[PDB]
Amino acid sequence: GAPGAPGSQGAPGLQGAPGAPGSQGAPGLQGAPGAPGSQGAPGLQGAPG
Amino acid sequence: PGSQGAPGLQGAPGAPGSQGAPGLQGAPGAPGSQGAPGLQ
Repeated sequence: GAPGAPGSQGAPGLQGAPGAPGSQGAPGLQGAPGAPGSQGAPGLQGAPG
Repeated sequence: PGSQGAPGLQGAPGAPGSQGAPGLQGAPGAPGSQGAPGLQ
């Protein structure tokens, strides 16, 4: 007997390349800034006195 | 007369002492520095 330690099965499985990816809260496009200014009442008359 | 004590028939271990299981690689190549292409 002793069939060369009769055949044993190979190793299947491991259905994944160990990358374990996955990204958290990624970046977001900057809000094009609203240039600061000041409301006002530009008219025509400023001090007619 | 029938065979003079075969010493382990020169050796028992067949498949035992061969490939055991597929590998996982030193590391699946680590992706470079990705993320935010900040612009605009």
